[PDB]
Amino acid sequence: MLISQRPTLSEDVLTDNRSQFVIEPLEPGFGYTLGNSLRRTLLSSIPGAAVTSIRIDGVLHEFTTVPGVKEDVTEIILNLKSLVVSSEEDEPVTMYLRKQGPGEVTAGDIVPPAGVTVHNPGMHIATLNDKGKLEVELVVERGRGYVPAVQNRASGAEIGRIPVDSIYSPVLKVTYKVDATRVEQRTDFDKLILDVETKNSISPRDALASAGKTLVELFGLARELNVEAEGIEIGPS
Amino acid sequence: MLISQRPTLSEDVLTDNRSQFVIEPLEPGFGYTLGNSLRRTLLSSIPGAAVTSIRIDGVLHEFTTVPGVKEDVTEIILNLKSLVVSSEEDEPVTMYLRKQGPGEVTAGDIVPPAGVTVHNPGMHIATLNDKGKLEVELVVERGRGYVPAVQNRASGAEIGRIPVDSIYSPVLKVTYKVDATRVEQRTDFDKLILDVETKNSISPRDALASAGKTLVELFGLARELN
Amino acid sequence: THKRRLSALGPGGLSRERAGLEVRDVHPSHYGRMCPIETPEGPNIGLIGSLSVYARVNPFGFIETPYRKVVDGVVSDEIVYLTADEEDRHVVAQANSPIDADGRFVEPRVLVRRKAGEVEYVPSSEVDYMDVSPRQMVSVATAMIPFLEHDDANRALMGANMQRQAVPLVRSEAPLVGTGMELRAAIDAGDVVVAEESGVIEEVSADYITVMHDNGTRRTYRMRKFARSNHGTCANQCPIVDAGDRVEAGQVIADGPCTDDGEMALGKNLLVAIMPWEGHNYEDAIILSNRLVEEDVLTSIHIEEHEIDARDTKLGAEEITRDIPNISDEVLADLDERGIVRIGAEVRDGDILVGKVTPKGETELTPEERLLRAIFGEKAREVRDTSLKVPHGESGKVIGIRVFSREDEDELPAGVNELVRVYVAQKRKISDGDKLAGRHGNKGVIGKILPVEDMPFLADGTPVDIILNTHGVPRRMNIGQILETHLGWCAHSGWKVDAAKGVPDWAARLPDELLEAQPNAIVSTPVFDGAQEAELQGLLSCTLPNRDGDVLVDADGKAMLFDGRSGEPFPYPVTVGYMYIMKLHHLVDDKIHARSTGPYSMITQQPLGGKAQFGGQRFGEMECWAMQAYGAAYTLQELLTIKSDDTVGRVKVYEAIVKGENIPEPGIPESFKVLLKELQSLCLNVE
Amino acid sequence: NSVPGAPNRVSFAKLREPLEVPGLLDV
Amino acid sequence: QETTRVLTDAAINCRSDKLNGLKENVIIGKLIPAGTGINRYRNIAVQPTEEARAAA
Amino acid sequence: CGLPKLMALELFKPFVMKRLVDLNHAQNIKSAKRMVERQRPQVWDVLEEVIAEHPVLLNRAPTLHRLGIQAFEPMLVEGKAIQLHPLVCEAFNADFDGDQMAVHLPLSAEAQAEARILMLSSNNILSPASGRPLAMPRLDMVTGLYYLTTEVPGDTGEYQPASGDHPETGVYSSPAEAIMAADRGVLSVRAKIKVRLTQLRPPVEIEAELFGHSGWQPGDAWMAETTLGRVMFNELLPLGYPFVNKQMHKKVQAAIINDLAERYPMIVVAQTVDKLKDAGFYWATRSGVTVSMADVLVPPRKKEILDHYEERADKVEKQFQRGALNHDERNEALVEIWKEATDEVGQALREHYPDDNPIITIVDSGATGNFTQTRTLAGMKGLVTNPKGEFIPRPVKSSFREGLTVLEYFINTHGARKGLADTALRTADSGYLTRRLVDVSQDVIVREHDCQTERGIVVELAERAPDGTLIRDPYIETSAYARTLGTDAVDEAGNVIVERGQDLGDPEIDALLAAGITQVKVRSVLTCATSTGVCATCYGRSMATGKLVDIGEAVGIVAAQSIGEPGTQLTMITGGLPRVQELFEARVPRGKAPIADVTGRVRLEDGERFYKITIVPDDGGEEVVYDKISKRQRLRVFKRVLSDGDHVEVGQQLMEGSADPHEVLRVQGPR
Amino acid sequence: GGYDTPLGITNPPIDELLDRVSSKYALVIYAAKRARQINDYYNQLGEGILEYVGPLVEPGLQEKPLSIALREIHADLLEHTEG
Ligand SMILES: [Mg+2]
Ligand SMILES: [Zn+2]
Repeated sequence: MLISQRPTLSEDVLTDNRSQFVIEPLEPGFGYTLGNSLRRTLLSSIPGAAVTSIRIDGVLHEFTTVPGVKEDVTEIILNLKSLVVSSEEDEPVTMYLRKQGPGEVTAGDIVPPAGVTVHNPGMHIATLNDKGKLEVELVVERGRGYVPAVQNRASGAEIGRIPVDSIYSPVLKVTYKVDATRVEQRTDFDKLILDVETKNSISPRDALASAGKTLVELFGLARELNVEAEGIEIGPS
Repeated sequence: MLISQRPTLSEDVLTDNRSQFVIEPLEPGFGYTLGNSLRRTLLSSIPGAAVTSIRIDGVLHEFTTVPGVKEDVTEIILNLKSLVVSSEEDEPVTMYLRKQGPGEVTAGDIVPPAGVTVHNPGMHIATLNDKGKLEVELVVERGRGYVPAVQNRASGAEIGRIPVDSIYSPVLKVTYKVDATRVEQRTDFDKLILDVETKNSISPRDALASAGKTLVELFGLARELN
Repeated sequence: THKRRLSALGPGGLSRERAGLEVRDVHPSHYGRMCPIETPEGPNIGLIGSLSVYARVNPFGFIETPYRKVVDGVVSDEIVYLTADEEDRHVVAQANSPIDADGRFVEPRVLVRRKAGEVEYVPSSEVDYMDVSPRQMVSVATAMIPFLEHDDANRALMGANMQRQAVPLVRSEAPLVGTGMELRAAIDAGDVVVAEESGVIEEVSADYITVMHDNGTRRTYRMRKFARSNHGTCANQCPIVDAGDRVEAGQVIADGPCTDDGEMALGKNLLVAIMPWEGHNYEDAIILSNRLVEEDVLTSIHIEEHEIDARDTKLGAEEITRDIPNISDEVLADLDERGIVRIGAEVRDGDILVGKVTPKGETELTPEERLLRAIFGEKAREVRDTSLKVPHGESGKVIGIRVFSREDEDELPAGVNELVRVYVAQKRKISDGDKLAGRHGNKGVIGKILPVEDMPFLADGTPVDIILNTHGVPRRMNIGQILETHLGWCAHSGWKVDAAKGVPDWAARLPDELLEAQPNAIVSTPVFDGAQEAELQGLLSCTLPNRDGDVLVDADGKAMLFDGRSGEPFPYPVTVGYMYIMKLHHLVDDKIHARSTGPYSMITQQPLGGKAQFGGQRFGEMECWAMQAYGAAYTLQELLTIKSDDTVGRVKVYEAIVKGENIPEPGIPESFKVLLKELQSLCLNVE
Repeated sequence: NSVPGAPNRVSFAKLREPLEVPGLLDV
Repeated sequence: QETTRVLTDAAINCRSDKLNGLKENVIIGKLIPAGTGINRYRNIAVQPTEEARAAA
Repeated sequence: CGLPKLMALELFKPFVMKRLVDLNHAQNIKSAKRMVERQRPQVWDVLEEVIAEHPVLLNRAPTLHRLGIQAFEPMLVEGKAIQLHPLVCEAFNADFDGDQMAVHLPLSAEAQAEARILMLSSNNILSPASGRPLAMPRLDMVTGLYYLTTEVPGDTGEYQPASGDHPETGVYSSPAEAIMAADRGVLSVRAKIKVRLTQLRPPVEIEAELFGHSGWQPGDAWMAETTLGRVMFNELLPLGYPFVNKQMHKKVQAAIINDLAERYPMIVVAQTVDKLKDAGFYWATRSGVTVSMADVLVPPRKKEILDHYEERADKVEKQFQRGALNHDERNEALVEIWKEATDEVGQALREHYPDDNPIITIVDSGATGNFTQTRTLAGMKGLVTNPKGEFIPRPVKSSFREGLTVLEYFINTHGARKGLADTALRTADSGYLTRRLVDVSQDVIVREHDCQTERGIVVELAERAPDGTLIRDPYIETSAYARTLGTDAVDEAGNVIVERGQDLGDPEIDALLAAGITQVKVRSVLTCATSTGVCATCYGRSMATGKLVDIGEAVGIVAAQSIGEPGTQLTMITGGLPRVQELFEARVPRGKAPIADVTGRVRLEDGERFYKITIVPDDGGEEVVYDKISKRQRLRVFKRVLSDGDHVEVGQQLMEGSADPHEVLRVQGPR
Repeated sequence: GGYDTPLGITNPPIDELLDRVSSKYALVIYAAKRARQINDYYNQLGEGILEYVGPLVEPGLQEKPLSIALREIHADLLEHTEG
């Protein structure tokens, strides 16, 4: 068959990592068969690294107290989950963060080992009051989607280690809705409007193409059942 | 931690015209959306063939009776709107139905041309007595979806031609269910089990292949074009 | 139910505006004679009613009602027909009273109805009459509602009044759950061909059935095919017997418009969910599936009749011929050589049906038109052109042409040479704006027709057909539409009450052969003696599996639906079932009207009214108060002068719109200058 | 009931009735 | 209300009208004296400011 | 609003007939007319050009108030039904069970300006009668937002903290992380969590202690212990609006839209109301509100309640059959017993139901309906009226879920038909009253800005207590809100707290109540001093716009429509719509109660089986004598009760009933 | 302040238009008279030149002159005097 039109993906660029896409005109109703899949594969299928578990010295009995700093542990934890970091060792690689004296600790005080990198060195984490040295140990690893707090099944090797939630997705918030453009000449077509916000590791344009690749490699499992079957063809550029 | 292994598709054949497909392993929360994106393309955009318009010898319109038969013409329209016929060429071809004498005009009396075929010789169309003669030709076209009866005024046909609604869709019923394992040490996956049943025109794996082809054609537009 | 109607207005009776509140109410003597439920809804409540089922009219004109007389506490069978006078002299028991096998009441005290209408509780020796049945107080149309006693009386009134407005579909499937009044309201209404004497079917065809009786002679029944009803609907009539069958006297031999196998079938059985879905079924609107358009579930046939007549005028005679004054040769393609169209020609809005041309005598042309005739060389053609064209907004095929002529001795009135009628068929689908309704007074127009892919489907992949709203169920007090939603699921799939160790406690008072039932079985709940609330809960716990072992509906009656549009399941279960819905005769194609400029009236030059003419919508008094309260002076002045009455402003506005200029200032309305003349003709010096 | 070619439609009626429905067009 | 007995004692008194309510301006086809129909609102003169007529 | 393309092609015929000759599609006007009447395929591309930004008036009969005519812009929709917006249906009082509406086309430039500015649908949100928002969410949107913003204790992924061996595990870095968690199976939307919001403005109590001097929230972080659903609700509300954190009833949403209409501009409220309807439909379809017969729970002890009250009724009937009490007395005793039985089974049904039942969530969220109908669904129908109007002493003890019997249904039909006949006659009577009210008051229009009178009425405005500082009067928002001061308010030597000429909104009323003054002289239209019509400052704030009234508003017609519109919901010495008809026609009532003419002492005398009342003054003078007052008219309580040995005021009422306005005008003057 | 981008009929917003006039009736007559001036320009332009000036803002392709009038009012390009 033949589509007798052509959809076009045309990006409209908002703020630096908040682009908005439109796809028009799709024959009815194809906004919903591809928009929900595009949102889910944007959210749960792009690889990336994040922090899994941290340990702070001298924190065992009361998990909301750090001696010397302002924030309790339930704030230093969620100041570390929003730490964008890309890694290359597909295995847990640890980092350290040690700082003495009064002053405001940022994310650039961390020492990255070989391979990992922190994409925002100007992110404040704690404010050391006076003469209190903070010593944190982080664990960075790769994955996808958001996988919650995996429990400490080491059971004795990790005394004060606490596990945190993992935001592995480079994208953060994707929403979609469809419309009904040109009901008479184009005869009641659709218009899918994506709205993808990323963290600053990759662009929202590069994060749309990776999910397109993982989806065209996913419906090709069904297309490789009978190659010369007749479906709707689009046409070249 | 990423499971670096690709999902594989496997197939169980239950009867001749329905089957199940197991796709595993997927990401947690991705079974339902994948199964629904396959169902919504299967149930709407699989091309097939159906009869577009018929013409009987003694009648002028749709709202009359043929002398000798038991059903009126609109009942023969509603009985012909359930034929399953798989064509092979682009042009509208014609098939014929000639019967004379008492008996039961079924769908196994249609003589088709070269390229097309009828897939149910047990469908009942009409019933005749000794004074009845049924002589009717049918026009078999190729398309997809569902399109209502193209008007006679919006065509060049004469008084005799009767436009019939067309349902070009071979698939009958599509469903799924997932097996969300999700063990509590965060090695989770899904397992999608599609269930496709078609109307004897195409096999289920020939119905899934065209849906996969349509989705590969469309989701490639969101690739490095932009 | 247009017969058996008892109307109070008319000649010699009371009026519609001079009628008080006393005659409209239900007197307590209406029990068994007039139905309290069925009555019209407008300004006629109480003035029009209908007879009961068992009522009967006295030789004097009073209304009788049967009763079973009971002697010494023992109910006999001597059925007496009482009138309303001597009903009060005795006392009358209740029909659902525990008679124990001889006539004796089980309990020593019976419910009873006393003289003034009081509802006493009297011991079982003063009782001297009993009702012959329940549902005795109720009419013919009201007795076809399953689960009547769970609906409020306003909604039961609307359900009885919306059953006589349904259209005849092209397939007419019998109801899956009904009362016992379907089979008797079809063979007595007369729209079903009934075999007269017991014979054996010799020859059947779609026009005629010749049966051969046991004693010699035959009989041929002629079916009426595609006859026009009084209201435009179809009157198709098909046989249901084959060419070798043995029939008996009284047996139904051919179905009618709304019948299936001899019993009434006004609508179809449709899978219904009671979830509110995305605001398309918002405040009584109904959304459908696209399966009902693809498979012609709610398709009807409508037949219109157009009539023209060639008369003798004062200047000659009007002639019906193909020779029409100045017109194209393209608009004469379907007309034959003698005027009228060909049978089978598809017409549309504006096409000529009967070519009729009337002599005009004389008028003199403008100089511009007389120049335009001399350039192209065309004659004056003094005869007019008054053809018969189809009205605005209609189309369809042409079934039949009936032509009466003076030259063939037909009976026509004085000075009518020819009279031709043309019938136009039209196969209407279902569309958004059409009005569907259930049996229980629920109704509502179609607001959306979803494709079959995005529609909440079950675990089988079977999508639902309609989606009704939740918020219309509890506040209208017609939850019987839930109960037939439940039983309609059971009758779809069939039950099997497993009495392998004993009959269970809920089914102790069920009859036999309801302990199990094959799928798609038709059941019947009578009106005031039907399925109890404690037996639907029993039949819902055995609801036999579809194709695989898979119970789709649990004991509560609710199912787990997927989402057709997003894919993931709905988080809570949803009541599904099979409801019987009917397509009412309030279609969109008969209601839509528009007017730019049409015919104007005679004395005052305001536009006409109604869709038969063109007609404009009336901008009355309260709309003027609303526009004055807004402060919009100019829109009010435009609606009241240059759109109705300003006779030189009307064509000036049209010229200014076409040439693209500004709308001029309004003048004086030509309905005000009529008032000055009718005041000066009353001898009043209005200056 | 008492109509020869009727479809067999089962009833939930717990009572029996002595008098059947009359000839509805006798008014 | 009571069109006969109002019309017959308006005529004896030779009573005149001035058309100041918004029920008689509705009848005679004039502009009602409320909203955009009063003088201070419908006698607005509109002209381009000069800078703009100036800049055009 | 959608429009059918056939109706819009026939409606806009000269405009398309001009535009397809400006474009070279037809030679002249005659071929253009033929091309339109034949519906050639080129004209649908021209109709979308000539239809854009050309508003149409939509109207639905009957046009009760002035909001029954509203202008919309059109957009071509396939089909033959007008697509109405689901929020204006409250203003039209339209339901979608087969109603029809009329479409008018304004032609000139003045009428197009009046449709675009004066009568647009998104310029009229509030009502001119009361000021409440009429385009507020309703039946489905209310239960959608109620399922969204409620809080379920013990839900999935709650705020745990059980620290000592593992951390809290209820915190979230942002609402984006909470949405990603809820896309897995870990979080419910109605579960209490602790998000960290960086884009929503905190409430005044939290922003005061967190920032204080400048508590702005475009980018500053604060932790909030809420649900996820209240965050997804508050993202719909505007950026500067404080965080709410409440369960959205209908009264809460009325308060929110009223505050948005007071403080924010008119184009913000319309977009906010649209976002609220979108989220309301999307969560009403996920709310899981279905009706089955397994959800209609019967009370498990209905039988013993009905047995106990049946025993009491049996004792009353035995006393009647013995001969102790007569006919009407046993009628009244049965009525009292079964009323108590009805209310007791109502309490049992109310306490039996779970709080998340689908039948009880629709009532409790204020979506639709009330409780009494639910009490007639499961439970007891109660007493049923007569055709006469009295009560049947039987009563109906079945419910509409158990099903009624034959006799109870036949009894119920009496009231069920009398109500329908009364509804028809009542909506016949109300239009006559609206017509007379429009006709008497059409020349009351606003004429100038200020007449500078100093007369004014006084307002009751929150009477003392018993010690007790000052509790509010219940009806302040209808008598004291949206007025203007005639005098400067002054506290106890104080200062001028609220000066002359202010709008008397909410903060001024709260300041007057804090200052301890319980009476305010208010400028009004009864004391306006212009020649023809009223003035702007004497009238006050127009309730529809929210600001001062303009100088051309026909406020008499708005005042007549505001009284004439809700007259259909007035069921009923008289109490219903005949009482309003009696007051506005200034007739003498049938239950005419005498009033005093002067202060003094009342001699109450009985006599020849009616009454006698003679008031003797304290000045003194000629006594006042009222002879014949029938025994059905009982005397009148204020202060024991009236009888003899009594001091009378000037215009004190002497019997109960209704004092005629002519006597109180003659005695106590116009004020 | 900051609301959204308005679409269709409601652009320019009626709140930022009522900062220019006294009440909403003067806006009606203001926009009506300005649209009648633009419509008188578009006709006496297909003949000799005349004095009715406008539009002062660059219009769209097919823009009704009432919306052009409202965009001229919103950008403070006209003046008016009440009678
Ligand atoms: Mg309605
Ligand atoms: Zn004043």
